[PDB]
Amino acid sequence: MEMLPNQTIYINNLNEKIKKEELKKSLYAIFSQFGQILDIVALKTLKMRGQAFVIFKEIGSASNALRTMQGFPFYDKPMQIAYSKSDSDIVAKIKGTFKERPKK
Repeated sequence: MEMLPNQTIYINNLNEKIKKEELKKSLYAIFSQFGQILDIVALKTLKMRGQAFVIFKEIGSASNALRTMQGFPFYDKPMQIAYSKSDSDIVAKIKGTFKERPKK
């Protein structure tokens, strides 16, 4: 398994205690050392406490950050990361579950 370049990466095993602000600072503190971030998206709601997205300078820099930080103990949990546009948001869009009701 090897990732493919995309300007955005998706993170899905953050320690859920981490606030949006703490995620933002920790990404700026460490993940920018591995490619320079351009933008960050997480939320204080539980649905984005273990999960985040982050947009990088260039697709190669995004790839470098992703692969280097994959499995890294960024907190008391090893990170799990993928490149965007091959991640749960697009999977939910093609399933419809992004916006469809579970039943009518």
